[PDB]
Amino acid sequence: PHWLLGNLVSDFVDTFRPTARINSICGRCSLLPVVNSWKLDPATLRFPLKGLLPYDKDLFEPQTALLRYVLEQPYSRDMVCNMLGLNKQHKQRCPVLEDQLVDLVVYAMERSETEEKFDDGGTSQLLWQHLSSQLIFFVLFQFASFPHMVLSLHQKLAGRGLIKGRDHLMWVLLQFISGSIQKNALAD
Amino acid sequence: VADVVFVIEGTANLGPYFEGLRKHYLLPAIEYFNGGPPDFGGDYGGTQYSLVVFNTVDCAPESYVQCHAPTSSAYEFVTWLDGIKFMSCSLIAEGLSTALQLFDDFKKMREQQTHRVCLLICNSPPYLLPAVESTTYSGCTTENLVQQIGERGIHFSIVSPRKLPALRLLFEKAAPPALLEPLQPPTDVSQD
Amino acid sequence: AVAWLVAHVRMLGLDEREKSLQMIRQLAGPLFSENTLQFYNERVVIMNSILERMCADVLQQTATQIKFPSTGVDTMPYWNLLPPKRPIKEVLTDIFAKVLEKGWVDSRSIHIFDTLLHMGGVYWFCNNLIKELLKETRKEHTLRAVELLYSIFCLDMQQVTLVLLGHILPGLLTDSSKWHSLMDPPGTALAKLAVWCALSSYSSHKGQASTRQKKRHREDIEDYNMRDPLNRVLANLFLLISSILGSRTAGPHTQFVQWFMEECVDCLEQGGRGSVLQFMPFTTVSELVKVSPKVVLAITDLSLPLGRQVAAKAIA
Amino acid sequence: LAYVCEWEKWSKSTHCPSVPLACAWSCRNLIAFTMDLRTRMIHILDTEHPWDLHSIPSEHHEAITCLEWDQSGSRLLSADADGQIKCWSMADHLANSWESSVGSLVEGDPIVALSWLHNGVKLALHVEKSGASSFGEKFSRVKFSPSLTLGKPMEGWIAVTVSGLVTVSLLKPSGQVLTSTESLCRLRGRVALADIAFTGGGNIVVATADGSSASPVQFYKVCVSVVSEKCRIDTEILPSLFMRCTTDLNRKDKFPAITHLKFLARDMSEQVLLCASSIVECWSLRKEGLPVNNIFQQQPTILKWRILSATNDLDRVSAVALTNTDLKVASDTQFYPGLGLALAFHDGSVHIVHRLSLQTMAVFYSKAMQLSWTSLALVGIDSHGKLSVLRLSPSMGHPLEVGLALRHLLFLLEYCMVTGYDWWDILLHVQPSMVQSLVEKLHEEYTRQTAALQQVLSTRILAMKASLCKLSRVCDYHTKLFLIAISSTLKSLLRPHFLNTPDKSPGDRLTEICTKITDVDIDKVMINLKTEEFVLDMNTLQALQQLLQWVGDFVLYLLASLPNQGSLLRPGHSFLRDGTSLGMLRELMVVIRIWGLLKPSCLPVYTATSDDSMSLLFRLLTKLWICCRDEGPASPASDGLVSRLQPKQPLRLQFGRAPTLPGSAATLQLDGLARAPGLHLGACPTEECKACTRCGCVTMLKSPNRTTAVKQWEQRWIKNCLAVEGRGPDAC
Repeated sequence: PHWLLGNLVSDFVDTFRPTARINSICGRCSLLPVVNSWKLDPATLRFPLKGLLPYDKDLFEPQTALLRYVLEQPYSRDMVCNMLGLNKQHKQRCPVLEDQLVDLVVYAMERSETEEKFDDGGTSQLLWQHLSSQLIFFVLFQFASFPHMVLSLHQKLAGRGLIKGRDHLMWVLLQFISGSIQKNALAD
Repeated sequence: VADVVFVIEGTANLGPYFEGLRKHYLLPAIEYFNGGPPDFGGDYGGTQYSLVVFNTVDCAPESYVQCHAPTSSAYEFVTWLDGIKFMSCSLIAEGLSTALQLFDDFKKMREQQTHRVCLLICNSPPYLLPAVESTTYSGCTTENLVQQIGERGIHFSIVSPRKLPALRLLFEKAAPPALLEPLQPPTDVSQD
Repeated sequence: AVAWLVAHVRMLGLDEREKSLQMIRQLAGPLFSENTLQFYNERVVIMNSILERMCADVLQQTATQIKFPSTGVDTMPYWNLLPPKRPIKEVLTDIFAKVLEKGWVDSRSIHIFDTLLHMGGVYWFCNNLIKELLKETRKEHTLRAVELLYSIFCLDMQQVTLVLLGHILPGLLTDSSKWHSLMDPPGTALAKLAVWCALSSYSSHKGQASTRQKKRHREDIEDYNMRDPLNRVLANLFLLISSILGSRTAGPHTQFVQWFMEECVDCLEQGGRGSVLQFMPFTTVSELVKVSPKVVLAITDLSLPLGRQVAAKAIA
Repeated sequence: LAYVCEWEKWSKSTHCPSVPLACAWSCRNLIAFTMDLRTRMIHILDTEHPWDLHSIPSEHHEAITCLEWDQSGSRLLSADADGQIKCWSMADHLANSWESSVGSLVEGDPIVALSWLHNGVKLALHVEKSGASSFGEKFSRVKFSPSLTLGKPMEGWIAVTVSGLVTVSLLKPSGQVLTSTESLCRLRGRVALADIAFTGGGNIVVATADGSSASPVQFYKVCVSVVSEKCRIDTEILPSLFMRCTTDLNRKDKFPAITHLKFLARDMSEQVLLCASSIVECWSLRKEGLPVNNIFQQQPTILKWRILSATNDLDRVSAVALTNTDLKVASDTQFYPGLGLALAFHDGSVHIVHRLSLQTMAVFYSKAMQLSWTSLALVGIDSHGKLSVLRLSPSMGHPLEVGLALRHLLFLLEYCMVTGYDWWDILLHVQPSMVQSLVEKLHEEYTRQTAALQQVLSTRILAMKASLCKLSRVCDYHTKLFLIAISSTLKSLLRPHFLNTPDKSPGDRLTEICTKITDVDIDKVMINLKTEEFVLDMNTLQALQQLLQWVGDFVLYLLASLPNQGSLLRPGHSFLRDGTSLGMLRELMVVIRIWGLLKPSCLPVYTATSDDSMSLLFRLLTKLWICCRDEGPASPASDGLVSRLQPKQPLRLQFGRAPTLPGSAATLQLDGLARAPGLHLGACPTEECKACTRCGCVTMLKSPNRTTAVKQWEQRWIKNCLAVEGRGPDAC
């Protein structure tokens, strides 16, 4: 705020913050019980509604953790389409979701690159394949600025994550290019 | 395969003329090795090559090399051909020796025995006393060329500009013929 | 054995014969084979093992692991704990971020901060501190941050605080680029921190720490009664305050020094002694009152005729 | 006492406590002058014309360390390492233009600036003395593994995190690519060190932690060349050591703060008592086996450091260790700064004295500094506040040895010539009386014992001649050398610049034989040799009106000034009795004549009767040529006939030159401002109308050249011009 202005506005926001604190709800842990007008539904990377002065950015930063948790579970396509999407065929706008999906794919690759689940010690590969399938079925805005995938790969290249993930990376890329072969062109 | 390499040194000698030389001989030849200037796939396919263009020794007290071109994917090469600065003797002996050493380490490392081929063009008249000063090689420009020709039958041809200086005669000291026979008013042939 | 293993670590480390010697020493060799007339070797072996373990850490890390001669419950938890293949740009993202939302000094990370401090330099230390501090843009969190910072800044109060002040306050008042920062109430919090550490340092202080007693050999003239480093720094900062009180440009810094003078009010305080031989504090307090009774009373040390002047001036 | 500046409006900056300083360049323009006026930007200033001090804004805080590597204008920009090395190459060396080739060391503050390309050439001066070695064995270079080669020597800005405590990674050498990696570096460490890049092998090593307080030195034998787009920096633990000085039961407070090294990583250790204290030290790496005995009746190779020299002194700041010579040579009679070591005294004068002696040298009785160069002329940046530089006497020792002195001077000048570095032995050389003998002996030795490198060192040796004769009196031969150089360059460029049609022999080779032709009637020999194959293109009519006027006005000035030996100057303006140059200019005139026959817009006399003067001009110049080729006459009927001056005399010729620093013997002090008095397209107009690019030798031409097709000249002069260290720019 204005330099030549006093700390009056600061102390006013201070004495007003307990109001919004009393009006706060929770830490937004997790809300994904449904399997199908609704709770926990943000419009554009922002859940809060009131224009008050709440506490620190813990509720100002988008709830990336929530979408992160819900995306890994199958059948979430309809859920995320209802909670964030609208007119999937008449409202193509390519929202900020590209960063979310890039981070999810990076996490998936890292979990796959990390000893390959102790050399196929468990069934993490199954969850990885399911998440990849969901992302491929959600190929409507994925190649919005397609170089996003290259940027995510460059970011995952740190720490030399090409030990064992490479096979899974090629596999998920094959899945995606098969789901979008006749649709897009080779230019992208 | 078609593993050919291109080396030029006439940058300091002729800057503007280099553009026409490129657009008349190298740019059409570049389409023989590429489906079109965009990017494009580039990897260890054997067909990769180098790109060596430097200057003479007179205006160079602290700098001789700034090259970086492992593969260039047959695109970055022609990309930086146009985007290069410019600047008597030519000191092409040093560049020739470096290219020779590079071809040697390629043949010793990139084997498959591999029918190495190369072309070299330099509009500037070369003459210098030092030869390598960096490796076992030691001699002169004449010694360098007779070494590059006689000791090993490295396929090399020289399509010089229409102007001819007093160097072609002395450049016939190599037992393998320089093969300046492809002198035809028709345009650049793809592969004679 | 440990001393010579360290000495051989100070060598080329290509032989590692002392490594095998230490390994044999940690082995089960003395398993009551000979006629050990001790009757207490059991506890003696435990003391020897823990003593071997506490030192030679460089050998215990750079070489193969020992055969576990400790047989205890939990070794020393306090250690390096610094991620090797990561930069230093994590002290705020791993400690300062958490402790801000936390309610204490995170005793675990205290040792880490000690290592970072006695490892790097106080200058960039306090620089990144105030940088992270200038991020809340809300009075309550800035206050909490500065409160907890004053606490974590302890164990090196006097010299670290002197250097911190004499670097950041001139480093902010010198130009207008840094005036951008002090405009925020974080500036007032920083002023409070400054006066607090100054008043604590001026008073009697023992300051006996591990990484301080062995690291208390430096040299500084500050390019600025008696000739004391702390007193010299105090006079320097007072002179810089008086200079910043100058005219021809004033957006943030007059308010900053106003907050400074206000927070300077404190019982049993003795700062700004203002020696009466050739010193500026007289005209400094005159101009400060010429900007309510705090400085008018502070300058009134002993009702000397010097103080009578500033008294008459404050009377107006 | 001389060559010292001051700043009127600036003062001691009472607000800021202090700041460390550092700057050095092994090439031309060796002054950078880190400072803070009254967070401040970085400055750049040259050794000549130091009035026009320049600076440029930085992009970080406190500007803590910068050090270039080669003649290519560059820096480091440490303290979070933003804005790394780059080139300038635009019009001059007065604009940074830091490219995006920077490595973002997040929250760092290193003090390392190193990783040069290769080792310095070796000098067997004491043995060879350049008698008849022809610079072969007198100045050679041992084979050295290039740092990070890939048959091409690459280069990076690898350093050590001073503020950090682990390692440096993520090198992006000259490719603008990311190429991300990671290093461990012994998994532990705490550093307040200074780095030593070049060691014996082609590798890097470094070790220092805190100072004399403890004794840790984490020597890291590292290698980076492993595979494309990756690095595997090793952490080999070399034998650690320290300064035994702390063994004194008297005191232990030493705590060094410099610990500088040199490019020879075996023969120095700059640990020194640096309390409020002074005690220099020096160690070695004398390898020796251990006396394995006393264990019984009767790889042993190990390394244990040895002490070399140490004593108690009184000094605070060091300057530099040693572009020095080689060791293992009994250089007793040698007094030049071979491995010369300097060190600054806190109290005024500087007592620079080499290692292992420490006794004394010439001091000439009446913050941070560094060694400018081999020439003993330091910089006055001592701990005295915001003070400007200063000069010192380059006297190499107490006694005098004129013969040996001039010998050393010629040796170092020949070294500078063969290495192609900058020269500032101005203050070192004796008065210009001997210089004449020196320069003639030098030219004789160069021409005789070239043996054939003369064909590539002619320009260098002529620039050397010009530079040395500039300061003195003999300015006539100076301007003569300038004009000779420029016309020779022009002619040598124009000769093979003909896009003619092929013939029995080469066009240039056929044109060279014009020397073997009659004296008069050019009209015959011109067609007798060749006339058709001389045209290159229709758009060539830009040289006659712009540059061809130069040679015409030049030969006319030579003609008119010939029969005036009665002037109060034996050579007058110039004499040019070489003969060969005259034939060269005659060839130039015949080729411009055939050009005029090919196109009527040639370079005329510009005065009167412009539309057959060229004929009589050619005749007269050929007359003088024949009358002066083989030890001919000089400035009698020839003089009488050339004494006729037709209405064609032009004037106002450039005669390009620049001022200098005539500090003869006692004192010449200059300020920072208000300096105290002491092509052919103009280059000296009345009003300014362009960027007005400046130059040192003769040029003083436009920066973009404002033309369309003269790009040949511009291209040939893109880089530094003839000795163009003073190739600067100036507004207004």
